[PDB]
Amino acid sequence: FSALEPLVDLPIGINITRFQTLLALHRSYLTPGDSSSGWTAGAAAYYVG
Amino acid sequence: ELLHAPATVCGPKKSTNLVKNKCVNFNFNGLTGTGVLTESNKKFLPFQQF
Repeated sequence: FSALEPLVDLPIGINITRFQTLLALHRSYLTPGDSSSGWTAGAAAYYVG
Repeated sequence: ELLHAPATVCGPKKSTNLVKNKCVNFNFNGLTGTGVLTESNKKFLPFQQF
């Protein structure tokens, strides 16, 4: 059990109905180097409620 | 322009001095009442105001 602090607030005023999460590509020399097939996922896992 | 978005361009708000141990009318950032203000020993969390 752990409660969440209020952090920050923004008076944007826009309407949001959808969202998407960004990620980082762990590109290295072992990969071919092209954008399509030269990416490594790394280690990561996230949950959505 | 008074559109539906929340207002963000407001004028400055004046402040007075702080007096303690007397019956005064106070207005602490929108909280209005009457009472005697004295120093306290409670410790709030850094985001709590009342």
